[PDB]
Amino acid sequence: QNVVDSDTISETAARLTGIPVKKLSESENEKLIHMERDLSSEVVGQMDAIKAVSNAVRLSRSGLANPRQPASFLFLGLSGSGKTELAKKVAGFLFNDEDMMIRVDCSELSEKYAVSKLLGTTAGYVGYDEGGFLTNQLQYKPYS
Amino acid sequence: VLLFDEVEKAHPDVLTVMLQMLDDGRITSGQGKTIDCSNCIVIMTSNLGAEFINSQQGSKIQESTKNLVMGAVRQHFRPEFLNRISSIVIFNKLSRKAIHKIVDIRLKEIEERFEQNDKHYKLNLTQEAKDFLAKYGYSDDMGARPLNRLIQNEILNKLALRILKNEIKDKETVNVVLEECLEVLPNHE
Ligand SMILES: Nc1ncnc2c1ncn2[C@@H]1O[C@H](COP(=O)(O)OP(=O)(O)OP(O)(O)=S)[C@@H](O)[C@H]1O
Repeated sequence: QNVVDSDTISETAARLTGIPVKKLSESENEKLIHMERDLSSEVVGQMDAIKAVSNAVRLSRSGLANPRQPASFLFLGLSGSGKTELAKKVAGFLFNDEDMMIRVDCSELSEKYAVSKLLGTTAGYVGYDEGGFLTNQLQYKPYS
Repeated sequence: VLLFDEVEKAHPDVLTVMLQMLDDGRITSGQGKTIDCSNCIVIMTSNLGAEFINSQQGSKIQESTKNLVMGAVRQHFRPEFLNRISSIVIFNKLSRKAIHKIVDIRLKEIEERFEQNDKHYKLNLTQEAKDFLAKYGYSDDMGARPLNRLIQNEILNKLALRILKNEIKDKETVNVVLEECLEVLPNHE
């Protein structure tokens, strides 16, 4: 036997670090197709959004998407239209669990605290435990 | 149970924060810890509808008045806030009949505040005082509140003096004045 660039290393790294796109999965039906269907099954209307996400996500497959840019969306629209429900359903698909989404409490922001609660502070300041919402999660969840 | 007294005065910025609290309970601490308070009850209060409750359109608030109040609410809070409210409730105007029932209750509370048995009413005048108080407190402009003032000003202030003057040991009585006053039981004893 041997170490295969793809089937062994790409997959090994993914098992170690996460990153589903490097698992070079055998099916974009049971990963992308079902995504559109199931997101559509639960989120009615906003089909346009579902496809926008699914396609942005599609581009990350095999690492095709830009190495320096997260899939990124801005959801505008009528409240009650699923602006955050879709996001949960996306996590619901991605991690097979809606609760794996990292919610960032942007509702509470002031330029004097707004960054610090996400990224924490430097030495010499009361409490280090940096990273409340972003650093502490992203360090452990590369494709959250 | 959380209670936010006079939410209309809260700056919209904090209400923005309340949006998390009010949906999924994901209110988080300053340090990034999630509280998870979905098991709680949240009650907020305001006076935004006062301009329409003051329309005096019935006891049970009538239609139109309720809608104008909703208008005031919509013109005050952002829709996203209002959308996270399980129920928006408009209180009723406290009618004379309500006032009579209220008087019964408030008088009972006075007895419940009586830590010692030298502060005790038999009261009497359960129709006369009840009627007096009910008429005098029947003012839309203050809801049930002036009753607290009526009781204090017509009954308790006088009681305080009677106590200071040792004109009462226990089991007090209110008498009708053409106004109200108290019975002298012992007299400077
Ligand atoms: N298209 C939809 N299909 C099925 N259920 C929906 C849909 N849109 C909304 N809902 C339901 O209504 C709510 C939508 O939630 P949200 O996406 O937060 O609404 P919202 O627009 O995010 O509210 P904000 O203030 O903009 S986050 C969810 O609790 C869903 O149950």
